[PDB]
Amino acid sequence: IRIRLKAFDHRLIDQATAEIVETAKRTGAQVRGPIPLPTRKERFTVLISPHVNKDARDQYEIRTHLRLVDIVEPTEKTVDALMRLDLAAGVDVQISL
Amino acid sequence: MQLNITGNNVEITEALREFVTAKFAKLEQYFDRINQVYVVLKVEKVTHTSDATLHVNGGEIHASAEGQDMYAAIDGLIDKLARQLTKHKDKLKQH
Amino acid sequence: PRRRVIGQRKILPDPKFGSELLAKFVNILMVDGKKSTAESIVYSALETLAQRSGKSELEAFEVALENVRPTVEVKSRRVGGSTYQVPVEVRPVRRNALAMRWIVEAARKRGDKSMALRLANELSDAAENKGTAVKKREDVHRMAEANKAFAHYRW
Amino acid sequence: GQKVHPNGIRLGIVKPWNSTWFANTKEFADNLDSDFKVRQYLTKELAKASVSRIVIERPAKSIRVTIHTARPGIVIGKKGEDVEKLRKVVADIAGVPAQINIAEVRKPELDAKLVADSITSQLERRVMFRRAMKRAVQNAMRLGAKGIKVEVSGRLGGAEIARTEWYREGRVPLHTLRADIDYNTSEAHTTYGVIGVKVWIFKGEILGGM
Amino acid sequence: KRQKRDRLERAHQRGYQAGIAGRSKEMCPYQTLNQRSQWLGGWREAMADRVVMA
Amino acid sequence: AKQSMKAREVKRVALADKYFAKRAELKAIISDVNASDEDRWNAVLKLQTLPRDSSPSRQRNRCRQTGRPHGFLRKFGLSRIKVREAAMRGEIPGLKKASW
Amino acid sequence: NQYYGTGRRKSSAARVFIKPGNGKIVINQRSLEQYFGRETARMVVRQPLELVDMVEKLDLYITVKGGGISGQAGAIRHGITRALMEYDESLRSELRKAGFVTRDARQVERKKVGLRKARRRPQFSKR
Amino acid sequence: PRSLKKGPFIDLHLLKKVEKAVESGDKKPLRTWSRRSTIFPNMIGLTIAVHNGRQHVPVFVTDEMVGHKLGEFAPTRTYRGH
RNA sequence: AGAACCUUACCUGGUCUUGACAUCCACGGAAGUUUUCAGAGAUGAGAAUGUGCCUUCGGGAACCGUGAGACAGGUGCUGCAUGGCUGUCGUCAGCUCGUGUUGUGAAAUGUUGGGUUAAGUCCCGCAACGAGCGCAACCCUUAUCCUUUGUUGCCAGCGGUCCGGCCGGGAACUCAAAGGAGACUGCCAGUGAUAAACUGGAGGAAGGUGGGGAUGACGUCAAGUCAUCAUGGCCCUUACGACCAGGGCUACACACGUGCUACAAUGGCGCAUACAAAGAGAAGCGACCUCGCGAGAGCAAGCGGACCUCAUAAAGUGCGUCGUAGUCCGGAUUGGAGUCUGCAACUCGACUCCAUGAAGUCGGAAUCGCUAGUAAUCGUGGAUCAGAAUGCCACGGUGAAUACGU
Ligand SMILES: [Mg+2]
Ligand SMILES: [Mg+2]
Ligand SMILES: [Mg+2]
Ligand SMILES: [Mg+2]
Ligand SMILES: [Mg+2]
Ligand SMILES: [Mg+2]
Ligand SMILES: [Mg+2]
Ligand SMILES: [Mg+2]
Ligand SMILES: [Mg+2]
Ligand SMILES: [Mg+2]
Ligand SMILES: [Mg+2]
Ligand SMILES: [Mg+2]
Ligand SMILES: [Mg+2]
Ligand SMILES: [Mg+2]
Ligand SMILES: [Mg+2]
Ligand SMILES: [Mg+2]
Ligand SMILES: [Mg+2]
Ligand SMILES: [Mg+2]
Ligand SMILES: [Mg+2]
Ligand SMILES: [Mg+2]
Ligand SMILES: [Mg+2]
Ligand SMILES: [Mg+2]
Ligand SMILES: [Mg+2]
Ligand SMILES: [Mg+2]
Ligand SMILES: [Mg+2]
Ligand SMILES: [Mg+2]
Ligand SMILES: [Mg+2]
Ligand SMILES: [Mg+2]
Repeated sequence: IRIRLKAFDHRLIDQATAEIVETAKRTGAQVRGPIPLPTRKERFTVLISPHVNKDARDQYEIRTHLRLVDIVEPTEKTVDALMRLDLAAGVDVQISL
Repeated sequence: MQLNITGNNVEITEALREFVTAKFAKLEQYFDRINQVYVVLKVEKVTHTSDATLHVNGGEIHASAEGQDMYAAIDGLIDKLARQLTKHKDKLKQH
Repeated sequence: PRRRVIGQRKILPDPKFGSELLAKFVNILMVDGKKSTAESIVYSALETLAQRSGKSELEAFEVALENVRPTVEVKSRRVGGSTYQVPVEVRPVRRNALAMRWIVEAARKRGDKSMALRLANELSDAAENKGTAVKKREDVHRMAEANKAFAHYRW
Repeated sequence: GQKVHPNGIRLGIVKPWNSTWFANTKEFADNLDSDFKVRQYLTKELAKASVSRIVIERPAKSIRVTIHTARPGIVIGKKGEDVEKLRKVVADIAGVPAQINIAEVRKPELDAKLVADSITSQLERRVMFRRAMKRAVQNAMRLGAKGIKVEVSGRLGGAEIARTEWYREGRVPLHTLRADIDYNTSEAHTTYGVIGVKVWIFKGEILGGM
Repeated sequence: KRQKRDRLERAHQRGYQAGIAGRSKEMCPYQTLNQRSQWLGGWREAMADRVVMA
Repeated sequence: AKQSMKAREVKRVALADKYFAKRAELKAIISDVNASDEDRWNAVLKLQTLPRDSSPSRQRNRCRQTGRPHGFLRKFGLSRIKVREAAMRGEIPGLKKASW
Repeated sequence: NQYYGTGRRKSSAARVFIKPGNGKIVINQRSLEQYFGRETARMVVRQPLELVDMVEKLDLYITVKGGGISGQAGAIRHGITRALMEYDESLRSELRKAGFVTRDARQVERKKVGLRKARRRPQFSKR
Repeated sequence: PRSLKKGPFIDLHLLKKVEKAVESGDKKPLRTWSRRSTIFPNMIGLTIAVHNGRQHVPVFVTDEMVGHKLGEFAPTRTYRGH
């Protein structure tokens, strides 16, 4: 089983990882290493004056962070627990068999 | 001397155009090498105003004047540029 | 500028003849960042310089260079209503830069077919005191000689 | 000249966001319009509850909304009659099951947004603008602000010409990024038109991103 | 642009220029005796040259 | 934006996604080379009949706060102005000033 | 017992392995003279060897990814000078004096708002 | 121009009211805002007064006018000179 | 940050009047759904079908239609009544306050003086003593190294191979991203007021603010915006409000500004062949296959993506040709023939093929940009967006010139 973790904060994500790679160890299973992935950086430019003045801008950004964790030898026990976990708000997870 | 007229809150009729052109024709005697020049006329509430900017041979001269009419505004303006143009000339013909 | 520019650059020497001098000469001919194109044009000229003088390349291209380097240039200085042309020594490195520039400038202003031909011919003519390049130096030198009286002003 | 929004600049460095969820483009614009509405509603009808901040999270097909106040009693009610009402009529517009919490603001005088309105209220009651401004800077420093600045601007005392006046005392270093400075504004609606108010409160410098 | 020019040389040429233009010694802006020596040094060299100029 | 202008956008959305299928399939035959000349010719008359405001190209993204028609951003559904205003409060998760 | 460097210039990265031998070179499963048309490139690649005359006393093996020609060529040189002063902690000082040991750093400047490029700014004629 | 496969475009309203012209022979001019519509062969012989923005203007259709689009015969700007 | 319609605020003509957009009240009718006709359409008149969910025996809850009037509505006016936001001098090194002292007083001192610095930077003096807003530092990025983790990324040593990281393996290396290490005038000479600093040297990936960004003092210009929004006042209310079709914003004797492409041989054309970065995609990015000279069409894998797709970088390089011509330079203009988006491309789209083949031979007076991975030059992506970049915002490739000096 693979779970991909994704979020806007980096401290926040490096929690959920540690949380999951604690349970996986708990409910007897081998977890194949939290491996980080390229972080997408959507960028935006906007006129900051409400009229005229083209050369006056802000440059905004959203950094998305991706993490991947595997499940080597999925115990029957684990599959329920790693499914049943209330996980920090503002974090998307995608467990997929 | 190539001219250009604007109106910011003023309709440029064909006195105010004809008038302004004649008044500006003098300035060349103060300095022969005037190039393109832009004029702007304003009316804000009660204040009549007239500014122009003059591209000259190695410079940029600007002034603005306020009248109770626009004619009196432009009359004032021409006296301001005259003095600046003479100052310019004299710090080139500086021997 | 008002302060001193710190940090001079590093010209790599030529791939062939391994000279920083010739490497500069390429840059000067180079256009729009096309260093390879210029690298070709230069060598093909020296070929055709070598193939007639029969006097090496890094030693022939030199002889052109000596016929054309100036030793005294004029600086302009506004005095009263007038402008004083005044003679000054030329720095060694500068007179290299000028020679190499005048050679290139003279080349381009010709009717020959290739660029390589123009350069070659010009370098050859240079070696026998002939082309526009060498004409220019002569003229420079004439002017500094004329208004020698203003040699020692510091103003 | 113009000045950067002191909250905005310090967002990652030393401040939090007010809304903290994650979404893909598909539902990103939709969570924004949803949030807007809930704030638009809450602030409207908690007007008189002294509310500082409405931080609002979307955990997993849901929404918990945790709304800072210096009068929690009035928000809660008689063992939570009003709170559940709010809950009922948020889930209404959030489009999902909602739950609500009540954070406690201990020192309302050291809260940029609270003090900002405090003034805006006084000004609405034809109070002298210098008195309002002067009072605030006292209160703040009295309770351990390391600094405080309040600006007010518009047609002060109904004057035919508009101007801008401000007092500071203590440190308010806007260029220092780790400096926790709390900033917020409030428009006041006198009969002469809008008087804008702005407030900066320095609480000291921080040594850790957290 | 990256680093300030020699202070002594500059001081010597400032001296020269006040010299030729005919200001008095005792306009010298330096009390740092080191720079001062450069300034006057220029100013006196310049006094020679003025003579043979018109 | 004038209340009216905000409104038209609702009239226009509603239709667009009610006749959505009718248009699609009624278009689908038009572009079918291998179909009855009788059919396709009918269709051309039939599409032009059902109402204009029911076309998706007829609508205009307006800020869903102020109604502005210009300087829209899809990611937020807001104008450049309101995006900035909200950005600075921290009402847009993640978003923040950027340097590189 | 093979000695290794990484090496970077502009956007290039060059992982290199040297071994004692007669003076072979491979870049990305290819020979020097093949991979690099330009002459400059070649000069640059071997000039650390040409310095400490091991031109034909060691046999090199390379791969590069990213950048253009003068980037890769440059990145390789750095790669060698790293390995070549690791096989021999001795040579450093000589290598260093040639200025091969430093990693260049010069990157392309970003485009900025209001400008046509990094520093080129749109015309306005006082004409 | 319109793809060949999609056939020639005419607004229906106008398409209809040049059956009654051609079947139930009339001899009146027809009003129309249908500047889109291309001229079909049926339209040969019938004046039809197409809108230009402020006024309708008569276009006595002919063989030569076939395929072109009505509005291609109702100029919409006035200019004499300067 | 993208006017065919829409947008749209304008013009012409056709309509509407408690109104297109709300709350309140009475009355009627579930809401929907499917049709014909007239009309440019708005709209008007018909026709079919339908009778729902808690309702405790009155139905309330929908959501629709008519009626009354408290009202809604206005991109109408004033940016010289305002808030908010923004340009500008200027990322210039300034601008001030408390107490003390001096002066009848406006004021002054501090903030001057000697040095120093990018810097009111720092030091030493001194009727000043202190403090604050700025300066610098804290933030992001880039340059080197180390730890942890290793798939969708990686292949040094092995073994196998359909020779394709392709396979078993490997966790080295490149790279991905969390956490750390590092640069401080710290170390060494010489100068210097036993200072502050300066100039040079060492090591080091980097040296003196390493490079680039973010960050804009008190104020100035009744600068800009009542058409983003809000808002004092004033004005309109069967019309300055509302709906619709067509047109207009794309008009052309002309003047000015910003760009693109050229005028050729450091080049045009044909064949052959190398090396990037950054970014986008959900009902979207759309391969492979078939069709077509081509724009494209049909069919339909994979991919919410370090995996799939956009999507083959170009200049470069080799071989050939053209031979200095208004040319095998240029590609404007125009005819013919198409494709695609879209109710719809006449006014007014982008692109394709065939034909056409203009001005232009390097630009008067004037005038602009740029000091290094910069200028110059070459390609790539994105936002807006049904379709509509030579603009804007980003990304790499190649890669100079010259600074004596004031
Ligand atoms: Mg992506
Ligand atoms: Mg007079
Ligand atoms: Mg700003
Ligand atoms: Mg409104
Ligand atoms: Mg549209
Ligand atoms: Mg611009
Ligand atoms: Mg570039
Ligand atoms: Mg229109
Ligand atoms: Mg009308
Ligand atoms: Mg103003
Ligand atoms: Mg105005
Ligand atoms: Mg006294
Ligand atoms: Mg001062
Ligand atoms: Mg003072
Ligand atoms: Mg003083
Ligand atoms: Mg001083
Ligand atoms: Mg200071
Ligand atoms: Mg050093
Ligand atoms: Mg700073
Ligand atoms: Mg004004
Ligand atoms: Mg219309
Ligand atoms: Mg226009
Ligand atoms: Mg160009
Ligand atoms: Mg051609
Ligand atoms: Mg796109
Ligand atoms: Mg084919
Ligand atoms: Mg500079
Ligand atoms: Mg380009």
